[PDB]
Amino acid sequence: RILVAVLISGTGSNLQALIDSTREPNSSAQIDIVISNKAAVAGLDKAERAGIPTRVINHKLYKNRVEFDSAIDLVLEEFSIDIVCLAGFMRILSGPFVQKWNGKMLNIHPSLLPSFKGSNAHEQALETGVTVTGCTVHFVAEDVDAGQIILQEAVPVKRGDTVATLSERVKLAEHKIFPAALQLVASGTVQLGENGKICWV
Repeated sequence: RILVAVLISGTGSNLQALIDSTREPNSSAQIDIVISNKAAVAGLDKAERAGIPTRVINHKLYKNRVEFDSAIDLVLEEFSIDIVCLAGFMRILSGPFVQKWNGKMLNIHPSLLPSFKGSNAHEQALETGVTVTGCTVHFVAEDVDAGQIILQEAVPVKRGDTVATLSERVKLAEHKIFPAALQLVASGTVQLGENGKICWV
């Protein structure tokens, strides 16, 4: 069974969906550690109540990106981790850290990439006026524009929607495709070919 780590910054609703799925009898993965860059958030309570240990690593206490990322990597090695999942982690990782984990780190984004990159995707979609939006799960690459896509799900926009109502609807889709993608990669069904392109068995 593959050992996994989940990194967060807030509430932890996606984290909970991942915990519940890896608990199922037929799962190929197991979550052994949860890390947050912010103290006292709700996501930490969720991890402790499921019997998973936690660690808080504050970016404000370091001199730069590389030193912060190195502190995180030390912990991943301590727990012999194989795969990393970014679930609401609001930081940009340095080049070398991304190189070391190439093909072994997944991220969730609230839009149908390549549309609406960056922060506040829902607000962007409403300003633009699309009638269809969605969510994406992808591998992380040295440039936030070429990460290979694994799975996507389209979500409709209703006239009259507010940022709060659209966010709620897209979140329900996120809880579906993130757990499904972790299982595809953990079982070897989906891999990143050495030609830099996605590959299915």
